[PDB]
Amino acid sequence: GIISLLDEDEPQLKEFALHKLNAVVNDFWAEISESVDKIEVLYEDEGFRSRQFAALVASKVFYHLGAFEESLNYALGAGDLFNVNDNSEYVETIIAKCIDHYTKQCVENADLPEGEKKPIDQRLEGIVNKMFQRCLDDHKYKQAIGIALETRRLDVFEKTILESNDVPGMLAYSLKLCMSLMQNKQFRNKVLRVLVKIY
Amino acid sequence: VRRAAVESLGFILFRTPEQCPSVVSLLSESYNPHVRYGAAMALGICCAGTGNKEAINLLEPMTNDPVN
Amino acid sequence: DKKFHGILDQGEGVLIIFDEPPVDKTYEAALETIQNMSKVVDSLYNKAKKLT
Amino acid sequence: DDEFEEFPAEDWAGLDEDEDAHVWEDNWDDDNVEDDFSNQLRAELEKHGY
Amino acid sequence: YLASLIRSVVALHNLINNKIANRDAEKKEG
Amino acid sequence: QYYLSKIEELQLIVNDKSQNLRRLQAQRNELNAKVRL
Amino acid sequence: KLQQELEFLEVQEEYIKDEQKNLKK
Amino acid sequence: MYEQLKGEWNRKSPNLSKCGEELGRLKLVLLELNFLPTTGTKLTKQQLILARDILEIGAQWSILRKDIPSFERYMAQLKCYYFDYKEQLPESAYMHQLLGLNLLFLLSQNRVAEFHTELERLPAKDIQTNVYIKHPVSLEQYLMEGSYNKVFLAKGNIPAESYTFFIDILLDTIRDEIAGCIEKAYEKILFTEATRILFFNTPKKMTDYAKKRGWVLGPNNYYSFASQQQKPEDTTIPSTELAKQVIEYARQ
Amino acid sequence: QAAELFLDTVSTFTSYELMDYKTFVTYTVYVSMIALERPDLREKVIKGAEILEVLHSLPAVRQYLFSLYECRYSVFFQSLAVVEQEMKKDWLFAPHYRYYVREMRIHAYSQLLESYRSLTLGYMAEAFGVGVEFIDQELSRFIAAGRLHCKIDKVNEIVETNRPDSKNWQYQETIKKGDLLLNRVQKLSRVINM
Amino acid sequence: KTAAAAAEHSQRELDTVTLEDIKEHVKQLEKAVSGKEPRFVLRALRMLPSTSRRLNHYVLYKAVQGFFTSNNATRDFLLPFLEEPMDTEADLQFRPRTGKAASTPLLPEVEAYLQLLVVIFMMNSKRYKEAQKISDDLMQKISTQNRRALDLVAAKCYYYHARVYEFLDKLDVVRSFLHARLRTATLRHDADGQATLLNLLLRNYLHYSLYDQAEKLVSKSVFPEQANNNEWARYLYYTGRIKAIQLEYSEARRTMTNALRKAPQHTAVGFKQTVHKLLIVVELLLGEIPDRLQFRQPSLKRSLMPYFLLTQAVRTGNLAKFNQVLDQFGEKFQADGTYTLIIRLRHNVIKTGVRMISLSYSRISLADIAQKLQLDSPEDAEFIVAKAIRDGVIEASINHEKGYVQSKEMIDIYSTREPQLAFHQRISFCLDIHNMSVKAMRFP
Repeated sequence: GIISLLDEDEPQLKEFALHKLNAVVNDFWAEISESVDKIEVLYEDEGFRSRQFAALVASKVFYHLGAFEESLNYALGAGDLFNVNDNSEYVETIIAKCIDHYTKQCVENADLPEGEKKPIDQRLEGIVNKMFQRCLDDHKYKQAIGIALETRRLDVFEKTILESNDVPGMLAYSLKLCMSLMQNKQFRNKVLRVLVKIY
Repeated sequence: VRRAAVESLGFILFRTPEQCPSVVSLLSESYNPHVRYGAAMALGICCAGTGNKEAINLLEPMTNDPVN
Repeated sequence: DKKFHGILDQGEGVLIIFDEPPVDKTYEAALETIQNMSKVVDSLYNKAKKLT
Repeated sequence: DDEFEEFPAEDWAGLDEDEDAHVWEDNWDDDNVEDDFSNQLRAELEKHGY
Repeated sequence: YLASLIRSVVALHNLINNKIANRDAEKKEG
Repeated sequence: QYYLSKIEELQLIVNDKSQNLRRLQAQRNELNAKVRL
Repeated sequence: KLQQELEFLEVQEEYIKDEQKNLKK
Repeated sequence: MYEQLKGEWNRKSPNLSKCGEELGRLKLVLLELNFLPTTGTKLTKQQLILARDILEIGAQWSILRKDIPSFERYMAQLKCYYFDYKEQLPESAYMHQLLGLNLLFLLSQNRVAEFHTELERLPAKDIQTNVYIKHPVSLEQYLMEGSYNKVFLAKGNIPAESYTFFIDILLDTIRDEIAGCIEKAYEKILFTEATRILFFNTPKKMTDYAKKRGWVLGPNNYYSFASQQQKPEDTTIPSTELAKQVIEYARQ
Repeated sequence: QAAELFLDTVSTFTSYELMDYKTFVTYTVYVSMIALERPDLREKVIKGAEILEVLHSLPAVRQYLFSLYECRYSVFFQSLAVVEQEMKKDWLFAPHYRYYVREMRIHAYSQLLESYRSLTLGYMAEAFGVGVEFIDQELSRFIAAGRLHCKIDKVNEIVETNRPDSKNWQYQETIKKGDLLLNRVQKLSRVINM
Repeated sequence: KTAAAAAEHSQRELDTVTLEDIKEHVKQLEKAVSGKEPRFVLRALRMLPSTSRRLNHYVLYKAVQGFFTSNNATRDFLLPFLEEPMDTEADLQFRPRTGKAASTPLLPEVEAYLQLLVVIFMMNSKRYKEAQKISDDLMQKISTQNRRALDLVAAKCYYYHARVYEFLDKLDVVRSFLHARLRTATLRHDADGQATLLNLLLRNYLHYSLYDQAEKLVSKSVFPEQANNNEWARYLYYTGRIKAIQLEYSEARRTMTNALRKAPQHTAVGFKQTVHKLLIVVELLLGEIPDRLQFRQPSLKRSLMPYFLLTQAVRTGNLAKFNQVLDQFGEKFQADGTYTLIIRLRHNVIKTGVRMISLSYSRISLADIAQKLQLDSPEDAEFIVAKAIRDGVIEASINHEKGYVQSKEMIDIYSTREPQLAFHQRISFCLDIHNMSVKAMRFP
């Protein structure tokens, strides 16, 4: 097993063993699914200069395992390597899960905004901002506003109408969404305040 | 409470006139004639000027129910 | 001929006489029910309707 | 409808005879080989002397 | 053996009858 | 629209389960009406 | 549009499934 | 790059200073490009050759030094490097013997799935020839069928690569197994019974047996303790499973 | 089934079809002997007046039939070997190794060791022929076959039977049938959902 | 010439009948697209292999040129790849799409079907490169189009794709495709596609004997219960085989009997042969006496006659006879992959005989058991009974005086309750049946 090459106390050997994991991820699953202990050892060995990409291949290990949320958390702790590539199906899965998490956290911290909020992670917020920002800048505003409303940010509709207003009927589209679809006033207040302030 | 609760549902559910007949498939046929009356009145209320085409079809059997 | 209730233990040179409880006919009746309620039905029905 | 020939379908190449061609139900003991019982009892009688 | 199994068998009979009816309906509707 | 598809599949599951759920209630109500008759 | 439409429809249908199931007992 | 391939490892390498040379070998030659592709590049084929040579050298060093972590690491590296079977390269020689030693010690670790799956990788390598690799197979076969002392005498020789320490580690596994088999439902265990017939004629093994497990020595005899009881049954887990059934068909 | 529909002593012809009425009776006796051991067989076949008459006609046939009925194994085994030899000379020899003598002695040994607990091998051998080793090997072979619910204490040469109580044996039968019908319902669960 | 002309006209008429079968398939997809119903799709896929055994290059080109009234990449691919015969006197009125039908773009479902039908036809013709190209085009098109109903098709499409690649020996290379489509199916909740891909992967690991990786993947991959019956049977059989290799014996017998029962009784002749051999070998190793009624299998007489002799040898305890018969007819055992297990049974025959004789006897002498099973050694007999008791297969114990073994006892608290405890899943079966009914009582 290649796990020994990571088990050696040689950082260069560890790095050599862990380069091509992100390339054999597609083909080899069982050997990587069983090696969770080794990648945990590498993650704990934070004195080695490949902690970030070790967390990345840990997220790959949890991709094998099926724990997309745990892989999201590991690539989160990695930080900047969460967004290595912006176009893949596993990327879409993890960003959808993270958007759901951000939506839930924003809803609860807006329903109880008087302090004591669940800590909005800097890493999670950064990747979230990057993702819906690129989804706004892809220049498809028939779906940019939809993915924004799914993201559930208080300022996101204001951002969408302040940026390039492609299909300027999007104003009326979001108007009818807030008039008919969004009606639960408790978390609707963000969309409602943006809507009143613009219209 | 049974007749009241089966009649005063169309006030809330007229936002879903398509779901007016779906939530009464047991109420309009229930062994309680007051429950059936409530279901009928509930569809009638929730569909004010709507050609639902389904509420009418489900209410047609109740137009000749043995209970007055 | 079941006219007696015992077992001849020749090694000990005796016969152990036992009082047999006959109220346990529920056991045999239940077995008969199992047999004539399952065999006559499952095989016939689900071999006639092999395709479903 | 397919016969699933993908699994190795080694049909039995004898095509010579059915050993139990009738409805006889065999048992694991029924197919042991011996000189039946009559000869064995005769040998028993002989070794006992009669 | 004779209540749980009997309930399971009668439920199985009902289900397989319903499945036969549904399959025949789906095949012969058109 | 893919999470929309997943929610639609969940709604389909709920509808399929509710079909016989409503039918059983209606037929048991019919049985109770029959015994009252 | 269809996103929240299906969300609300699923909420109502999942609710009514349980409510009508409550009558089985 | 390609330095002292077996310069001091063929005749005798008993010093600990060779660990540093091996580490430098790993840094320089073992990390040249890779071991994965092996498409062409006969240079990388020779790189695989030197990798498997240094792996067997490390295996011998580890089995002679009795370091479980290093030995297991070398075993896993050997397995991962051999995962690339290239038939055109000269097989055997290092293959059958090392695989036999590795599988034998893995059975001492109590793993049979890997043993049998490697046996299936090896259709005729294990049965037709290569006593080198069927020696562990024969040992396991006897130790599963009918033999303890016969297994010991069979273990007395290793044809694979000598290195008669896998037999001692299997002897440790079988002292554990025998201790379990006599902690089993046996009726009584005399002191001479434990000492003479099986193995371990009055060694420190005897004190280990007398002090570690139960069955306190009576008069020259160990006896079974309280393990079978009438158990007047409170019968509470039947009630719990009955309640589980009750709730199961109390709904839907 | 053969017995249940074959005890009927209403022949289409006085001596025809099965070569005779005597041959008909011999078939009846063989079939009944395969059939059961000794319940109210006295009131089923022994009470048969025509049966007693035809056993008077055939003394050796009457001999082994009465030997089985009386449970006298000393003559029973010799007569049973004679019966097997006779069945050899008969085209109806289908149970060549199953139900000539082995099944009949399975019934006989069940009858014998039942109402017994520990009958010594050496004495059951002379009460059942000769050759203590022959009876020991026969008992071992039949226990391996499955019947003869008992075990053998070889170090003391004893036959310790294990007859379940009515409850115990019937319990065992119910769990066997539960196994068979769980197999059946699992097959039916395969039938559904496909 | 009359007989040859009549035969050619009859075979052309059957070719037209097969073309009408394909036209019926096209109408079935038109109805399936109209009604959003994949069950009638499943019916079409079920009925295709029944007529698959007799097709003709000319009638396939007829169907291609008829259905592709509008120019399309499928027709452009089939034009060079499909090699129709020379000029034929029989022609049909090819005008299925006119006006709006020709204007509308081709259906992705029927495109996947034409691709899969071309690959099955190429394999029927015993062609490899064109089949692999058509299958690659199929997987490419299915990946590009993201409709829900397509992945249900994609299950069997990927199945037969990897079956073709197995003949191509690309069964190693197709693993990347299998895993990529596994990730797509994980994204799209395609349980049937997942089942197909794991079945193909397991057959790959079987053909390379990659059993350690196979078990490491099976122990972590959750398999859908509601999958297709055939895919379930194949997966369960492969799991049973790998457990048998892993010595998982009770689980192996459970899985193999379950797979035999799940397989269709009228079909799967090779699967049936394999499961008979598996049950024979594994249950003989267990000492679980093989089912005698299985010997009445009309398709397994010659294969089970040496298996019958193996059963007899297992019961008896002899060695030389079955070693001779293995040397005679053991090559098929090697082909089936049980010959290592065959020798394992050859040397565990004594274990099985010891279990049976221990069940037979109460207090049997160690000398007697050694004589019975050809040990000829009191110490070896003692070791064997020790090994049996430590394995826990039997209750025979050791008393170093003479070899005492305990007997049984009357029924205790749990001895009447273990059947109900192990059998009260009857209501669990009832509840899953009722839930399936609830799912399958659609009124319209």
